[PDB]
Amino acid sequence: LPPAPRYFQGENTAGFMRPVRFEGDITNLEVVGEIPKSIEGTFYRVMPEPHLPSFIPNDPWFNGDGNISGFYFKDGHVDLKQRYVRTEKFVREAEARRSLLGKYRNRYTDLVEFKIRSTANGNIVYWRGQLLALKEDSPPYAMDPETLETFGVYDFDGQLPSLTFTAHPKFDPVTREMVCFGYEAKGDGTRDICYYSFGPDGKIAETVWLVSPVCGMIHDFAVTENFVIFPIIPLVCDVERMKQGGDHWQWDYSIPMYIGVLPRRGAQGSDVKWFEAPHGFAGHVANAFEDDKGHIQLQMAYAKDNVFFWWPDANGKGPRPGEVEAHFANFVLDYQSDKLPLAEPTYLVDDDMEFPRIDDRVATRKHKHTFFCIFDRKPGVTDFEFVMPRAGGGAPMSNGLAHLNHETGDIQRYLPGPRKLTGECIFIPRNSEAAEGDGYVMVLLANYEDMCSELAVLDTKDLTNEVALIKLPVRLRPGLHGNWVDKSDVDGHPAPL
Amino acid sequence: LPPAPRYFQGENTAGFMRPVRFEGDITNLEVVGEIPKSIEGTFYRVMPEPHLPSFIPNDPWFNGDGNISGFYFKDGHVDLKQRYVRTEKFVREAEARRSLLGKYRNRYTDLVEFKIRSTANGNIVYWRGQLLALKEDSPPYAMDPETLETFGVYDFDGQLPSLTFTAHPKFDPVTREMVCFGYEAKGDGTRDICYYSFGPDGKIAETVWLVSPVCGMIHDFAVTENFVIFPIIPLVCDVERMKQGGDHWQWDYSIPMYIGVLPRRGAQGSDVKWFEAPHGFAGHVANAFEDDKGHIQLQMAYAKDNVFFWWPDANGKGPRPGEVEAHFANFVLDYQSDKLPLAEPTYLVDDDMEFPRIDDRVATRKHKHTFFCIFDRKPGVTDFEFVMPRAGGGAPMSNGLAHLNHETGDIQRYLPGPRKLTGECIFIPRNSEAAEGDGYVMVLLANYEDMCSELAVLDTKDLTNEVALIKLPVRLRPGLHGNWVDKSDVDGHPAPL
Ligand SMILES: [Cl-]
Ligand SMILES: [Cl-]
Ligand SMILES: [Cl-]
Ligand SMILES: [Cl-]
Ligand SMILES: [Cl-]
Ligand SMILES: [Cl-]
Ligand SMILES: [Fe+2]
Ligand SMILES: [Fe+2]
Repeated sequence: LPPAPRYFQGENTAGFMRPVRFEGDITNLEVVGEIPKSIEGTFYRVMPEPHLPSFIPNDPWFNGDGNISGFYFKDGHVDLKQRYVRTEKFVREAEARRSLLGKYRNRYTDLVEFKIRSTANGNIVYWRGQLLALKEDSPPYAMDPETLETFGVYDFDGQLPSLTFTAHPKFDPVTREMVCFGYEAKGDGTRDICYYSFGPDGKIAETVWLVSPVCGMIHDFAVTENFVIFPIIPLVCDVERMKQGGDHWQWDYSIPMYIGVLPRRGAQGSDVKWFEAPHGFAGHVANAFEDDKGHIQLQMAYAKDNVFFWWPDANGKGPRPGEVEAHFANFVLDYQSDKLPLAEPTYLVDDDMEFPRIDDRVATRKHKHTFFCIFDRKPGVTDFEFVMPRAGGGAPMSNGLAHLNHETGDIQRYLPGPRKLTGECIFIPRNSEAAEGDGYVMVLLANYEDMCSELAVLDTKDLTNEVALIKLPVRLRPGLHGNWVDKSDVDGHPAPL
Repeated sequence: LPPAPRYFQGENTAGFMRPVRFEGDITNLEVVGEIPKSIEGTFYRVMPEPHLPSFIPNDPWFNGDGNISGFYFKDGHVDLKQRYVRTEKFVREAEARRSLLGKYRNRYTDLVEFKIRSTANGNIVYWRGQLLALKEDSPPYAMDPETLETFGVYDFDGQLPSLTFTAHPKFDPVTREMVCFGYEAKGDGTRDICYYSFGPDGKIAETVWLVSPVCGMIHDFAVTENFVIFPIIPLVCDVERMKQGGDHWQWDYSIPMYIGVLPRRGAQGSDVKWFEAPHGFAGHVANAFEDDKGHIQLQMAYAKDNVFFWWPDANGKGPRPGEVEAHFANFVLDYQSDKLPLAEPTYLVDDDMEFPRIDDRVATRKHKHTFFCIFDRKPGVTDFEFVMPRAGGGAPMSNGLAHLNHETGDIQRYLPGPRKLTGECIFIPRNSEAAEGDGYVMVLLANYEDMCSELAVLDTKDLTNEVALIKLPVRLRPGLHGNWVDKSDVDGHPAPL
């Protein structure tokens, strides 16, 4: 077989990106300042973290084994529990004590035949007493919220109609439904999208099969009262390329950013309208809602070139690292309209941004608060001379959070410091009676001075000030998505406003 | 109550001495070089590591909660398992989420009444299918060698005659006995020493009660074929001082270094002879044996002043940090002699040394190989300018290992590098047929450049060369004693030569 390296090599596993690969507990974490005693619940986050050195050189960040962190908060005390998802990949590679799964989303490069290729490293969400560890090429993996034990691959009591489950399901605060989909829903290179939803009782509600114009990456989607929206990243899959050992994804400069709109209830596949936004990269969705006119307001990160530059076009054409900026875009869509081309979006701020969060109590409805990561290149904000040599590569950089008030237009910016970078933030309602976007923000910091991770707790009253700084004595590798599960929420999700 | 700090403060918990307090697993550790495939067994080590910040300012290193590391070796692969001993202290402080036990060995400063005050941080040894986590003020805590689960306080099936069990029991390679003792054997300030042994079947053999001339610290002891030897450190205990909030230990410049010799079998308390070595500090025993003349050769680290300077005499008189050197001393004792004063010892090498190990296959018999820690102050060996600001305080420093051949007088010195310090080494016989001191040496390194720990594997054929360097992505806080449990040894201890 291809030889298995016995230590990590390359930029993707250097400095702060070096895997730690620890599982277990650190209770009673060190705290500078004071954690508000009223905060009770768990911050779950997932990071890609290769358990074994890959036989694939410069294996992308997105292909690392999912490791779940839980920060358990009560009476101003916090404990860390950390455990890898027991994917088929993790278990078989652990047994063999060497890497067996090959290139990102290319089964033809695997050293053994996998049934499930999930790294379960995309997202970690709460649904009906379980954690779901999500990866958009696979079904979810169900886990115990208390122990982080893996129960196994989850098929919703045999109801799961799709081979694939999105990393970005939406939770309706009114209906208590989990609104889902999968792309490549019938296997590698298929244009089949399965749109499906589950009621709070766990019974499947919607199941609509539709066809994508191209086999494009649909990473995120949006849900309104009456519509579901599928923005397609112009990364396109050719299974014949994959069979020769090629990349799953290849940029296509010749296609628009397709935005499919489907009626949310009682629709057929043919009811989908594929609107055509100006060519660009579909980033993460903040939220979507229908205004008084009944028009969809789609608010999402949007770039004008390939953010995933490591997957260029057929002739290897694409941007360089740190060249492409994503901006907080508003797209207006009308399902009634027969005009497929969409106008350029309006931009809500000028910041290079990503990883937008709202108060999920107004998810699928009009929101007036967004929290998002920013990358400010303004001199001095990040000491690049100090950070970059310690940073490694393969992961996006954010050197602050921003809070946008959509009513007033006021922006607050949290800057952790010149030698610190942030992950995706979570929002915690102050209590069940709290106004929209009123409460606490938590965000994991990479401290490049200490080569340690920190968990910052902010009050939305003043986002510039750390109320508490939780000091971890180890590195948590830069990760992807995380979620708050409040103790006062019986189904793990907050009550509607 | 005295307020509980929510983060660690002071030199004893700064830099590399900052508690990590992690429990769990890191499997398939990164390896530079090659671990010999024939090595099969576990390296167990214990470190003091406070689980919660103390309410006692500048709490000594020796008062930290015992955390057990296990390095499990097979076919050139190694896994780390890490778990705290579930002492009464650990469990009750974990329940309270704050420190409750007060000053080192002073129950009158405790915020609650403890039955057992053990931190189980002294040593971790194998006996009859269990680990024993040792602390000289308490009985052992029994643990699972595989899972590091704590079974609880161990009383040897109700046979334990003493309130105290030494951190330095001796394993006779011929008789397969565990030879033990406890000082302060009837509680705080008592001059009672209980000498006791267990046969390989777990039945108690010897139990002799004797009286110490003073209530002095007997940290280590020595066992020969026919004698047991108790060197007393001139640190003396006054319970009346303790009741006023004073130190358990206070140096006494007016007494010799007492060395008690007792017949190993069938003795009474009154059979002990208290010989009087020149005033000095009794360091760790390498080994003792009877020569052809029947005289005891006692080989141990020996200093001329108080190594534990933080416990000075009644008027606060004592040395400064890094001032006192310990030297590899040979004391000659004759149980038959009526002359109590002993001559100054002969010195086997000139090195400032401690933590001596032998091939334990010749324990209690003539040995011709010793491995020990050294601290070379020769300029350039340690980059003090770089290390000291990152080092913290409270723990002894060693910047190399030495192998002494007692026959030839040849010394090999392992220097890990200018920005690395060592812990206590272990010796592993190459195989069951290997000559004395022939095989492998392992030692945990503190790497002050990476602020990470490393486990170095050396061949005794050439101690200057690292055969393998196991790269931990976390710090293991400087610790005390560790032991090898070879897979080929059913009772966990090597066969006699
Ligand atoms: Cl890798
Ligand atoms: Cl599991
Ligand atoms: Cl992160
Ligand atoms: Cl402390
Ligand atoms: Cl336990
Ligand atoms: Cl150590
Ligand atoms: Fe995502
Ligand atoms: Fe010791």
